[PDB]
Amino acid sequence: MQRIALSDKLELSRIVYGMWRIGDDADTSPAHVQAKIEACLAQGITTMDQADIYGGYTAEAILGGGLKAAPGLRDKIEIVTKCGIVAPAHSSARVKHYDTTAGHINVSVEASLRDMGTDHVDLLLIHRPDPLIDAEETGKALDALVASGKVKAVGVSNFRPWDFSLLQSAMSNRLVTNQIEMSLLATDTFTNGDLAYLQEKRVSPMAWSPLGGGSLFSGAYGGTMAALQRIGKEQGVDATAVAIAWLLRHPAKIVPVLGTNNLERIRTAADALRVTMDRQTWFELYTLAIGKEVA
Amino acid sequence: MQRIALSDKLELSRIVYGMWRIGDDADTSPAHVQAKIEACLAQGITTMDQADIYGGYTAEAILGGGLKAAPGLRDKIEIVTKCGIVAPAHSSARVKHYDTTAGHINVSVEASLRDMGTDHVDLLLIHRPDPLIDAEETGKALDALVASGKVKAVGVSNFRPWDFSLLQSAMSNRLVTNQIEMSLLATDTFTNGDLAYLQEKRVSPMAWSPLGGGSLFSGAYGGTMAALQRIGKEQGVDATAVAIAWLLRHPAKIVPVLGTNNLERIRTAADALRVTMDRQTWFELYTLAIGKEVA
Amino acid sequence: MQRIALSDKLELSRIVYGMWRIGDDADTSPAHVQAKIEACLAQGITTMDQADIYGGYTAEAILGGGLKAAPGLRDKIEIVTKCGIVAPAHSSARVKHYDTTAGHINVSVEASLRDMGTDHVDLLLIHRPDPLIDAEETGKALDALVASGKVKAVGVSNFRPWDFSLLQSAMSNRLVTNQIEMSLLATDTFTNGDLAYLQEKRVSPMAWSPLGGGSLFSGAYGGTMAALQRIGKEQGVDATAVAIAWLLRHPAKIVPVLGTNNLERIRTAADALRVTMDRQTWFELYTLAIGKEVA
Ligand SMILES: NC(=O)c1ccc[n+]([C@@H]2O[C@H](COP(=O)([O-])OP(=O)(O)OC[C@H]3O[C@@H](n4cnc5c(N)ncnc54)[C@H](OP(=O)(O)O)[C@@H]3O)[C@@H](O)[C@H]2O)c1
Ligand SMILES: NC(=O)c1ccc[n+]([C@@H]2O[C@H](COP(=O)([O-])OP(=O)(O)OC[C@H]3O[C@@H](n4cnc5c(N)ncnc54)[C@H](OP(=O)(O)O)[C@@H]3O)[C@@H](O)[C@H]2O)c1
Ligand SMILES: NC(=O)c1ccc[n+]([C@@H]2O[C@H](COP(=O)([O-])OP(=O)(O)OC[C@H]3O[C@@H](n4cnc5c(N)ncnc54)[C@H](OP(=O)(O)O)[C@@H]3O)[C@@H](O)[C@H]2O)c1
Ligand SMILES: OC[C@H]1O[C@H](O)[C@H](O)[C@@H](O)[C@@H]1O
Ligand SMILES: OC[C@H]1O[C@H](O)[C@H](O)[C@@H](O)[C@@H]1O
Ligand SMILES: OC[C@H]1O[C@H](O)[C@H](O)[C@@H](O)[C@@H]1O
Repeated sequence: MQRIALSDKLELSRIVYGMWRIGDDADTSPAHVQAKIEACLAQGITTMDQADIYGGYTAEAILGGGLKAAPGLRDKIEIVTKCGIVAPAHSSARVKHYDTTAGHINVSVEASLRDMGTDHVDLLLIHRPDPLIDAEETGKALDALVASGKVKAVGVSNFRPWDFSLLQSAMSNRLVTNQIEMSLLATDTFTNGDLAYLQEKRVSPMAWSPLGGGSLFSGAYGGTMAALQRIGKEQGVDATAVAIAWLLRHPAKIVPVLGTNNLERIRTAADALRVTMDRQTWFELYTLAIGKEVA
Repeated sequence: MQRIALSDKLELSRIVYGMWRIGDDADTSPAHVQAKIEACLAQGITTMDQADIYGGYTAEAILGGGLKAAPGLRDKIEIVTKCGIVAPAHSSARVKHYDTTAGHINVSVEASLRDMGTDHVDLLLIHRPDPLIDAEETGKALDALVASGKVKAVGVSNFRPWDFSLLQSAMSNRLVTNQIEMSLLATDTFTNGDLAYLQEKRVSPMAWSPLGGGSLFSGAYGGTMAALQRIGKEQGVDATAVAIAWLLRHPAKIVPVLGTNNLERIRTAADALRVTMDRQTWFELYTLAIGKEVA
Repeated sequence: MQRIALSDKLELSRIVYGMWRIGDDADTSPAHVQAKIEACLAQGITTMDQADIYGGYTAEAILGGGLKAAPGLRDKIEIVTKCGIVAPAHSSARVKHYDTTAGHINVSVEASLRDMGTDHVDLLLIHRPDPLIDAEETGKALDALVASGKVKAVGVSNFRPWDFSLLQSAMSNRLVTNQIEMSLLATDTFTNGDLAYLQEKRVSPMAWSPLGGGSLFSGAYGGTMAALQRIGKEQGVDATAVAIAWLLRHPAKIVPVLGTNNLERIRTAADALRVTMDRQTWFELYTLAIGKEVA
């Protein structure tokens, strides 16, 4: 497994394991959480991606059950968490909203640390761009969390370039990533300036839903799937390995986040690194994704 | 009333009074113009927003009738004017166009000064971005007007960030505002990079048509109006105060421009400053405005 | 004829002659190529615009037949060429794709030099923005070609501002142009930030298909054509001269590229420089092009 240094304080595995769906698994037992993590570690996948809101605010506690029952396991992994979304779940918020206040960020990180049973997270992301953001307040709160040692590095998620620029303008610490949807189903960022911006700044994006959240396999993408299967058969891997290799081929050093809860699929997650993806093949798949010839 | 320093040379009232419609009032008498201004001053609203083209090129002369008949009144107010649009009104322009030439800017400011009976305006805006702009010519003309003392400060109106960047690149003086449409009916700037750009540069926007030009009240925005009325009743103000408070809550320090010609509505214009607008309420109203949950 | 210095190493004619269609002329004889070039030179049009892919990879060899048979002719002209597109033409590429690799750029320039019978080109453009670009690799290859003397200057074509920014960030040499579609049929760049970006950087765009590739004359643009004909009759030139004068009027110093293969039309190509295009006329034509009044 390739590692990727996002800063002097943060190195991730090139492929990251996502826990959005950890609570969707009918088994949330400590042993089952440990089994998923151990299956990732066996392939050099060490980075786990979380958020405060995941699993109706239970997904970090479910991970915490695994970690708390396995001394030394947390020290083998990087934890990414997020804050900024407030989701209705009598004491529930009356409307889904964003909260990027220093107080909410601090409260979200303290709950994350208690739920996962650790004194630090590796990376904290602002989960969504906030139309009501006070960049000075949010920037100062993120810097203070890095200073405290509770957070090793900070970044953002779903930010447009102007959102990234505004928050970075109010901060000492460099924002080390933007976690954005990227896949053979979600290609707009390759042309619309969102990826160019990060590539120019030498910032690796993290790609969420790199298999479309399972939509790639739905039967709606028969031409893309036919090509992924043919390339997979040629190189002795599955269609998923080729779809992830498509992202890894980009010179912007995309960090894909896989979301499977299936231990058989976790076991082959690193096959993507075995794929040879030449420029012509990348454009074959891109052409199938955009449904027309390049201009 | 809060004041807002746009520069070392220009301080506005946080709420501005707009005179787009001053000529739509069947009464354009000096006494009636003075009554509107005095009703603004009574609430600490001191800034009046004008343009050369308003009232088929008569609105600044209508204001001038008020000022010329009331010695000392002009020295209690800030005057914002605009130039750059040439509107058909035999000697009329054959097509609506933009004119950002040094000669037209100078001619527009001299007519503004003669019509309003003053030797200076507080703020001059380029009224619309001009696809034919020569930024070097326009920039040099704006700088020269600041140097002359005829214009205390310069800004723009309806400019995209790239338009703002291009003209600022050709100027010594800082552009102190961008006057743009912002309201619960016109929310695109909060997400599309137009507001982020100004927030990053620490430039206050001026919001035009903050009640949609009256459209908010039309009966087409029943869900937004139901929420504004409920919040108004809770806090002892009208729906308009809450709609303006929604803009004032933003950390970018938006300066709303109200357009009513109704002396009863001018009298309560400052009620917006009495409203408590918490983050959850701001998102309640935003969610009603965009017609769906935030992402 | 006005000249335009793009750098200390590159001066073009203000109007450029394009050879996209040189192979569409049933006569590709050296004499006929020389006749087109001589007709351009007679009007001070010295810049010829080419690409590797033009004429199914034959257009530069067709020009080469003219040059190779006329000693001293190449030294009277500037040659613009392009690389980066790989077009299917058994050994053909299986999919249209982009190739901005150092190896492909070098191979494309060497074939261009052999086909045209010269040791240098005046300007090399990356033909299209490449979603798979490695800006560091492409930038270093472009810089190396300028250093070698094989290429006097480098620029891009069809790049968005973010594409231009990313490649320029990886290069020592300044990119001297962006060759983009601009015409009375293609006006988006005047408002969408693409032209503002280049105007702010003092980079002249080159306008391709300035007559819509002949579409202006199709009968679909009757209102625009009626106005161009009336202005042409007033000033003793044809509609084409007025349509090109419309581009030349812009303060961003647009360099139009004409594509006619008709020797009678080449002979009047410079009539565009005789047209007086005042601001009101520019907006008359712009208003016809966008199909509505300016805002
Ligand atoms: N920042 C954000 O806003 C944001 C938004 C979304 C997600 N994320 C992060 O990104 C991670 C990945 O996103 P994602 O969960 O959508 O991941 P994904 O890898 O795109 O999709 C995973 C889903 O696809 C299914 N799947 C995988 N392989 C399959 C196959 N061969 N056939 C059929 N179905 C298959 C999985 O089901 P099985 O479990 O049955 O294999 C699971 O439901 C999340 O876990 C989270 O960490 C962040
Ligand atoms: N830079 C630009 O391009 C630009 C464009 C537009 C305007 N502006 C500036 O912005 C200012 C404000 O814009 P605006 O005039 O559209 O202002 P606004 O405050 O959004 O709307 C004012 C209009 O709404 C009506 N109204 C107010 N309260 C109402 C209520 N409770 N019920 C029903 N109708 C109500 C007013 O009628 P009554 O008089 O009967 O109260 C008036 O017609 C202008 O005056 C001008 O200074 C600039
Ligand atoms: N960078 C890029 O991606 C890109 C894309 C397109 C083109 N280009 C460059 O731009 C150049 C110009 O583009 P273009 O060739 O589309 O040029 P253009 O000048 O817009 O159109 C030329 C076409 O219009 C026809 N035409 C000219 N005058 C006419 C008239 N009075 N009535 C009817 N038809 C008339 C010509 O036919 P006749 O020969 O019969 O006069 C020819 O087919 C190209 O040659 C190439 O160098 C670059
Ligand atoms: O340059 C002229 C045109 O040549 C080819 O048709 C290319 O595919 C196209 O992208 C280019 O714009
Ligand atoms: O991160 C996964 C997703 O979690 C929730 O569904 C959030 O509303 C959404 O904005 C986010 O993208
Ligand atoms: O400023 C108010 C409005 O006045 C005129 O209607 C102008 O055409 C318009 O562009 C402007 O926005």
